Amino acid sequence: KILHRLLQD
Amino acid sequence: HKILHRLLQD
Amino acid sequence: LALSLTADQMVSALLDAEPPILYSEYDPTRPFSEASMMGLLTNLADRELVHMINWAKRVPGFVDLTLHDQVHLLECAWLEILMIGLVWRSMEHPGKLLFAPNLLLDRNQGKCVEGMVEIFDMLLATSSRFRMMNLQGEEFVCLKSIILLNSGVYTFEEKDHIHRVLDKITDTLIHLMAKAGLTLQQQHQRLAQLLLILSHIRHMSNKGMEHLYSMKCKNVVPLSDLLLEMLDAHR
Amino acid sequence: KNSLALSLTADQMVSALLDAEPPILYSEYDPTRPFSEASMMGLLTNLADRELVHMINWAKRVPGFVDLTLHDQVHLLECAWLEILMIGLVWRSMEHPGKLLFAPNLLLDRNQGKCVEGMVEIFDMLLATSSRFRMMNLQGEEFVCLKSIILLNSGVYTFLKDHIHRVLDKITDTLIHLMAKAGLTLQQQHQRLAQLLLILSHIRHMSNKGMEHLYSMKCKNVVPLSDLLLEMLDAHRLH
Ligand SMILES: C[C@]12CC[C@@H]3c4ccc(O)cc4CC[C@H]3[C@@H]1CCC2=O
Ligand SMILES: C[C@]12CC[C@@H]3c4ccc(O)cc4CC[C@H]3[C@@H]1CCC2=O
Repeated sequence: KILHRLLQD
Repeated sequence: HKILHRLLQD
Repeated sequence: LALSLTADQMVSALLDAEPPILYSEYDPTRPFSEASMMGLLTNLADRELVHMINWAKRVPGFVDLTLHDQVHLLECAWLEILMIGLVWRSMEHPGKLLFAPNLLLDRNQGKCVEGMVEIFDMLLATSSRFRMMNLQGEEFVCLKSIILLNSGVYTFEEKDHIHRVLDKITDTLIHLMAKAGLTLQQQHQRLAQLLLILSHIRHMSNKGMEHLYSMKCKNVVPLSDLLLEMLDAHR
Repeated sequence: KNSLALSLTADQMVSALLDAEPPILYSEYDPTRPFSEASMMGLLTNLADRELVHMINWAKRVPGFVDLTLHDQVHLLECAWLEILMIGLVWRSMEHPGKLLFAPNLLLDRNQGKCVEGMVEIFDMLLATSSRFRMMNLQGEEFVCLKSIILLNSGVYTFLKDHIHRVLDKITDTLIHLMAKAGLTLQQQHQRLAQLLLILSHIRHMSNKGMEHLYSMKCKNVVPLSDLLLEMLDAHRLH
């Protein structure tokens, strides 16, 4: 999940 | 002549 | 004369315009199939539909609008109105949808029809919300009227007249909340909380229309020509 | 077990929302060769993909959002992303009657919309929405509140919790405060709040139409879609 990654980067 | 329009007229 | 009614008699006229609760011609002796359950739903909707049209005639301000406008409003709102009606009266049957007094379908029975479980879940969620906030029938009849008047107004001036009567119902909503004992800020909060549920009802309606449209092409069940006029105005 | 969002004053809410605003981005739109269905979709989805990156940063700057668990945050964004893009667009297009300001270097009017069959009716609704904000004098302070409502609201009912409704109430409180400050009468305040909240229903509608159109473009191989966008669509499900 790219969104999940961007959400915690 | 939509049946809706005729139901609204009546 | 609609802009000059009092909150009280705005409420009064709406409670008195309410459609009857219809029954399903479901036979508790022969079990479900996708096609029988859907047939039962679209039959029920075709009938509620003709009542809705008369109810709309008795929403204040409606017959002030051109017949071409009245059609456009009913065409956009119709399923949304159907759905809030369903959610309202399913309100104190946790986990189920009272489609008709003799047709209350549990979340599981949503699976008989492919793709319906999803729309069911959103409907019961909303019903779980109304109950949570303990929605009142006087507020309900306002929401419903608001949907009728709001849903199609931006896709048309009498837009103003419509907004003018939409402000009246807003006024009515707050009157009902003040009289119920809410501080000012509890009033504006509750009002907002109710109006935000209309966006979700809009969402369910958008989803319900795509599913209705797929059941139609696949010819799994026959729709009355009234329901199809209604459908086909959406695409 | 708390949220520094629930004890923000009105002013502090407005301040923190205004500063969290994403930048306006430009289209890599090359005006030296014609518009085609593919190429317009290409420019739009490209712009949507990069706006997305900033939207996420912004959401983490909406008071009370980062207090949610990731899995909730994900669901909200997944659920609201297109509504947020849409309302941003409509805001930018306010004082440009008849046109959509996708980017300072990408003003498209309704007819350009026909370049992609199936699009013009969404342009039509987006423009209707722009006129309505315009003729009701929407303010930036109100805009950033509406935008934050769409975020927290659009996914809250498909969580099948009260902290999200607490923050939503505090935004309602902020909206009213702003109206009273602008000198609206008590009942003008509640009328205007309703008029703004009712427009969110129509933005939700546009989002659903926009989602179905984007899905169509995908299933007809008219344009590639960044894996990010592809995952946004997938959260939704179409036929
Ligand atoms: C229109 C519909 C059938 C009829 C349902 C119906 C029928 C009667 C009623 O009081 C409420 C509803 C709510 C949902 C409606 C379905 C969604 C998808 C579909 O095909
Ligand atoms: C998603 C979309 C392309 C990209 C558009 C877009 C792109 C950038 C932006 O700042 C706003 C919008 C609003 C609508 C979006 C379209 C609706 C249907 C479609 O295919």
